[PDB]
Amino acid sequence: VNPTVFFDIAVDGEPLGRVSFELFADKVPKTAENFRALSTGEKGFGYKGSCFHRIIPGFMCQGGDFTRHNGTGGKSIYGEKFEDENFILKHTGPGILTMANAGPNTNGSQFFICTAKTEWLDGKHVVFGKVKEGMNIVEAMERFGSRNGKTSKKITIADCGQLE
Repeated sequence: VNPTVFFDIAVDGEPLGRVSFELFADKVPKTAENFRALSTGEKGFGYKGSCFHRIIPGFMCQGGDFTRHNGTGGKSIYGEKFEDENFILKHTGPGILTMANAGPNTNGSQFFICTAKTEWLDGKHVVFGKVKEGMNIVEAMERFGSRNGKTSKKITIADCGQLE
């Protein structure tokens, strides 16, 4: 059975709730493992305390830059940006988790939670998971975004980890 991980989301320090995600380890094991391990913190670094630095309504919430917190950072557990594993899965609707990148084969630790069907990403971003519970929280987050992705409040991952 695919692994499930969670983020506890806070806004300006106040709890919003828990979002959980299924990671598609059966289709993209390398990409799923990277996100999984960054969520547990088992390698000694990861997503806990990091923020969503760009939110674009009708498109996505972007996070994962736990090193510079502004989209210029992030790193994978593999010690280098890593290759696009495959494009088996498509961007079929809201709740899809897909990798952010700076072009082919530049995956690090940044990701999008898609808040719509984002078919314009197909074949360029690796889909590796989906929201399981907590979609209404993602909808609430989207409301703090604006043009170009500027957020009006600090949205953070207060805690994160792996469920049974």
